[PDB]
Amino acid sequence: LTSAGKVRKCTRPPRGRAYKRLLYNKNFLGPNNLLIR
Amino acid sequence: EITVKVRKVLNNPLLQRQQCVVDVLHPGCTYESKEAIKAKVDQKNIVLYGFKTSFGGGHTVGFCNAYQNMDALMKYEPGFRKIRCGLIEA
Amino acid sequence: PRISRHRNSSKTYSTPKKPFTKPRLDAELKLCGEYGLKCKREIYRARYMLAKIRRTARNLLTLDENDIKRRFEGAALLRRLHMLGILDEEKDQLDYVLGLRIEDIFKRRLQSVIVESKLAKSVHHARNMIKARHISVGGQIVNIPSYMVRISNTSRVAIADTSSLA
Amino acid sequence: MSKTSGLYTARKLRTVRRVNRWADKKYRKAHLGTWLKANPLEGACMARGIVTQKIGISAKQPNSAVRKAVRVQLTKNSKKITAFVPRDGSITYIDNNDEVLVAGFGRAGRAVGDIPGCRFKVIKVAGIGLLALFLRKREKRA
RNA sequence: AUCCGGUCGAUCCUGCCGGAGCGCGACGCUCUCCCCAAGGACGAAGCCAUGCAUGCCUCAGGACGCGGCGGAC
RNA sequence: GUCGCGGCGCGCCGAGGGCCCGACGCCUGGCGGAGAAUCAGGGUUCGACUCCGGAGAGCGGGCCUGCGAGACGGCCCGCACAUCCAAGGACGGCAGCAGGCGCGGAACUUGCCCAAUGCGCGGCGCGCGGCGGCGCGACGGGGUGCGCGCGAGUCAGGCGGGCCCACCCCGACCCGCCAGGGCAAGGCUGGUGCCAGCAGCCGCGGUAAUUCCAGCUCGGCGAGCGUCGCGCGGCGCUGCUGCAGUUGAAACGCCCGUAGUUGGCCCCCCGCCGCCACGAGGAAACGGGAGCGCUCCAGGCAGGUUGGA
Ligand SMILES: [K+]
Ligand SMILES: [K+]
Ligand SMILES: [K+]
Ligand SMILES: [K+]
Ligand SMILES: [K+]
Ligand SMILES: [K+]
Ligand SMILES: [K+]
Ligand SMILES: [K+]
Ligand SMILES: [K+]
Ligand SMILES: [K+]
Ligand SMILES: [K+]
Ligand SMILES: [K+]
Ligand SMILES: [K+]
Ligand SMILES: [K+]
Ligand SMILES: [K+]
Ligand SMILES: [K+]
Ligand SMILES: [K+]
Ligand SMILES: [K+]
Ligand SMILES: [K+]
Ligand SMILES: [K+]
Ligand SMILES: [K+]
Ligand SMILES: [K+]
Ligand SMILES: [K+]
Ligand SMILES: [K+]
Ligand SMILES: [K+]
Ligand SMILES: [K+]
Ligand SMILES: [K+]
Ligand SMILES: [K+]
Ligand SMILES: [K+]
Ligand SMILES: [K+]
Ligand SMILES: [K+]
Ligand SMILES: [K+]
Ligand SMILES: [K+]
Ligand SMILES: [K+]
Ligand SMILES: [K+]
Ligand SMILES: [K+]
Ligand SMILES: [K+]
Ligand SMILES: [K+]
Ligand SMILES: [K+]
Ligand SMILES: [K+]
Ligand SMILES: [K+]
Ligand SMILES: [K+]
Ligand SMILES: [K+]
Ligand SMILES: [K+]
Ligand SMILES: [K+]
Ligand SMILES: [K+]
Ligand SMILES: [K+]
Ligand SMILES: [K+]
Ligand SMILES: [K+]
Ligand SMILES: [K+]
Ligand SMILES: [K+]
Ligand SMILES: [K+]
Ligand SMILES: [K+]
Ligand SMILES: [K+]
Ligand SMILES: [K+]
Ligand SMILES: [K+]
Ligand SMILES: [K+]
Ligand SMILES: [K+]
Ligand SMILES: [K+]
Ligand SMILES: [K+]
Ligand SMILES: [K+]
Ligand SMILES: [K+]
Ligand SMILES: [K+]
Ligand SMILES: [K+]
Ligand SMILES: [K+]
Ligand SMILES: [K+]
Ligand SMILES: [K+]
Ligand SMILES: [K+]
Ligand SMILES: [K+]
Ligand SMILES: [K+]
Ligand SMILES: [K+]
Ligand SMILES: [K+]
Ligand SMILES: [K+]
Ligand SMILES: [K+]
Ligand SMILES: [K+]
Ligand SMILES: [K+]
Ligand SMILES: [K+]
Ligand SMILES: [K+]
Ligand SMILES: [K+]
Ligand SMILES: [Mg+2]
Ligand SMILES: [Mg+2]
Ligand SMILES: [Mg+2]
Ligand SMILES: [Mg+2]
Ligand SMILES: [Mg+2]
Ligand SMILES: [Mg+2]
Ligand SMILES: [Mg+2]
Ligand SMILES: [Mg+2]
Ligand SMILES: [Mg+2]
Repeated sequence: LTSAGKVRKCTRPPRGRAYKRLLYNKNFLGPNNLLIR
Repeated sequence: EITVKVRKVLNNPLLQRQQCVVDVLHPGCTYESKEAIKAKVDQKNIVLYGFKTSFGGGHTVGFCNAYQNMDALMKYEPGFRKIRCGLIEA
Repeated sequence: PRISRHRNSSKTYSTPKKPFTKPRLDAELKLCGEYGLKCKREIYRARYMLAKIRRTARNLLTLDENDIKRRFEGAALLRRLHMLGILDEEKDQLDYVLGLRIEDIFKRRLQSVIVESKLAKSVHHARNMIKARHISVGGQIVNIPSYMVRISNTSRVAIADTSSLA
Repeated sequence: MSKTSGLYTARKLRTVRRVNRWADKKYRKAHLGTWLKANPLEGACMARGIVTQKIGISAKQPNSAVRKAVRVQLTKNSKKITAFVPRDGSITYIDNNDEVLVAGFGRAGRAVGDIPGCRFKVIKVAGIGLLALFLRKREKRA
């Protein structure tokens, strides 16, 4: 055990009903597609 | 306030009193106290209790014990209501 | 014991069995769009409140048209379903209860009623106006968006006399 | 009919079911009582103990790695277990006398994945949750 | 009154392993407002400092005491 | 002898009594029911704790007083443990309410009050019980905006309350937690190079990684999300409804045969079973269910001649 952590050591939107409204209008082709963003 | 009505009046000549339910109506404003509307419901023989205000306001319901004598009130009234009216204070 | 040990309580919604099904996942958000729904629980509640009135009818329909249980409970069920406006007068058959959908339940919410009479421009503006104690039912100020309005009490939905919009 | 019928055979139908119920491995494991005796945790969700050593364990055939684990002595029955430490760099919070809260891997007492002979895992070290120690929300004294 | 991933070069099966739901506790992280509400039971019926959990009414100013009912609920 | 019947005890006489329709013995991390968790129908599992019944008060025994106790906030003795002491003696029982130690993964204040519901004596008593405190075990409602007005807080007066507070009324100021190859909704840059690590199961990583560690973006549930263990479901993989037995696991080498299970057809209009239906009688709470706007709701039994069917 001398290697543990090797890679580790070497490396407001709207809320509630308004967030669901945002998703409703945003959706109504993939959500995280490359072409859109 | 301006509107005071009473129902469910029961005469009780065993406890020397009369029991009532009182409805108080004050649309828009408060009714300021029980000591205020005590005039509409002598005065010193009236025992007012159990008043609740509904949601939004405008309505209040309470209960009245109206005695006829004065010994009767010091005899048949709970010992903490006589202190809420200042009548004894011990 | 204490007296509070004798008080009842109950859960009022049922979660679905497969969470990650796409067609009902977007059908479930069209519903959150047409009505100002906070979260999925308010859909679940609705379905739960349907699943009971559907269980009653199917129990009575298995019975016979002249039994007293049908004559008593089906009449009670129909008389309750007509006052809330979940079911309408022209359908006074117990078999007309089975073809009911959730949308019929959602249409009698206060948030929906005030939109229909155009007191509010949309359903989101309606929810905001509900929270602001700006609307009264029969002279009684009601604060609850989810309030269920009976057909008797739908003539009498207004802005509250005590208000900053009066 | 390969099963007895007849209006007065309830006793036989019950005896057959009582006898053949024990043939299922799930029922026998959960109802016999030998697994409860042999269980290091004694039928509990979790258990605390002290660390006696730090170790590295080879993986199984198609994988190649050195997994990090600790030998633990149980407080309540003095048994010997080995428990796995997940979450990169977490083996560095485990001194040789560190009270550890230990739970299971899932699978109700079966080894998972590629770690031979490991059925338990550390969830808390010296009073502090190990996951929050990795996520950098709390820290150990010194 | 519903299934899905894993045995092969590919295929149809038997068969288990794994996943997906509800409940009860324990652990972690996190938390604005209001109503209801469980809370040392879980092979320790192990051990207990301190205070409180049972009193109320025939014969003389009163206590005190005697007598009485209760302390088995 | 007992309140009383009885092998309950004693003397005498006889040899009975129970059993594969499972006796006897052993084991139980065994209190029983009303009930609870799960969910097509049939079922499986659990019955610590609210009501009803039983048993106990460190462990054995014994007893007095009383209508009623084999009483432990009564007494006596043995044992195992503690207490004060001038050393002669005296003395204890929280599985009551708080509180502490120990143990465990795991569980709150050494508060105020007899105002209510009831009980003893009649006026009091009561850690029954009531009211506050701690309380993300769990339940229910509403927010973090809408196209321009609110709530959370602040300060006053009411109402309420044994006294204070919370709720309600009037007045003036003002997310998070898990993920992103498949099961299963959701994809570009840097680092690392079978190492570190991930991964319930398939699998990923060998110096171009859709999976490790990070950044951006996106997905799900949401004041709540993830992990561990267990019950039920999934499961027609326990099968009565309803499995399988040529070759996948599975028909005794064969014949006889008791208990057990099963047994053709026929008389109708009696008796005795079973069976079907309807009654009587006994507990409520829970579970269903008629009626009622605690602002809705989880609730409750309310209420405006009434009602709790
Ligand atoms: K068969
Ligand atoms: K069969
Ligand atoms: K058979
Ligand atoms: K038969
Ligand atoms: K069988
Ligand atoms: K099923
Ligand atoms: K396969
Ligand atoms: K093959
Ligand atoms: K297969
Ligand atoms: K305990
Ligand atoms: K106990
Ligand atoms: K246990
Ligand atoms: K437990
Ligand atoms: K204990
Ligand atoms: K007595
Ligand atoms: K006594
Ligand atoms: K005898
Ligand atoms: K004898
Ligand atoms: K003999
Ligand atoms: K037996
Ligand atoms: K036990
Ligand atoms: K069933
Ligand atoms: K069954
Ligand atoms: K059933
Ligand atoms: K089933
Ligand atoms: K309890
Ligand atoms: K008990
Ligand atoms: K009990
Ligand atoms: K009880
Ligand atoms: K009882
Ligand atoms: K009892
Ligand atoms: K008892
Ligand atoms: K007892
Ligand atoms: K005992
Ligand atoms: K004792
Ligand atoms: K004892
Ligand atoms: K004893
Ligand atoms: K004893
Ligand atoms: K007795
Ligand atoms: K005795
Ligand atoms: K005794
Ligand atoms: K004590
Ligand atoms: K106990
Ligand atoms: K207390
Ligand atoms: K401890
Ligand atoms: K501890
Ligand atoms: K009292
Ligand atoms: K008495
Ligand atoms: K108390
Ligand atoms: K405001
Ligand atoms: K305010
Ligand atoms: K402001
Ligand atoms: K404001
Ligand atoms: K304002
Ligand atoms: K990760
Ligand atoms: K698993
Ligand atoms: K799987
Ligand atoms: K797989
Ligand atoms: K690279
Ligand atoms: K099954
Ligand atoms: K089943
Ligand atoms: K089934
Ligand atoms: K078969
Ligand atoms: K074999
Ligand atoms: K074989
Ligand atoms: K074979
Ligand atoms: K055979
Ligand atoms: K055989
Ligand atoms: K034979
Ligand atoms: K034969
Ligand atoms: K034969
Ligand atoms: K035979
Ligand atoms: K026979
Ligand atoms: K048989
Ligand atoms: K037979
Ligand atoms: K036969
Ligand atoms: K019958
Ligand atoms: K009763
Ligand atoms: K009447
Ligand atoms: Mg003999
Ligand atoms: Mg029981
Ligand atoms: Mg019980
Ligand atoms: Mg208890
Ligand atoms: Mg006692
Ligand atoms: Mg005793
Ligand atoms: Mg512990
Ligand atoms: Mg609310
Ligand atoms: Mg089954």
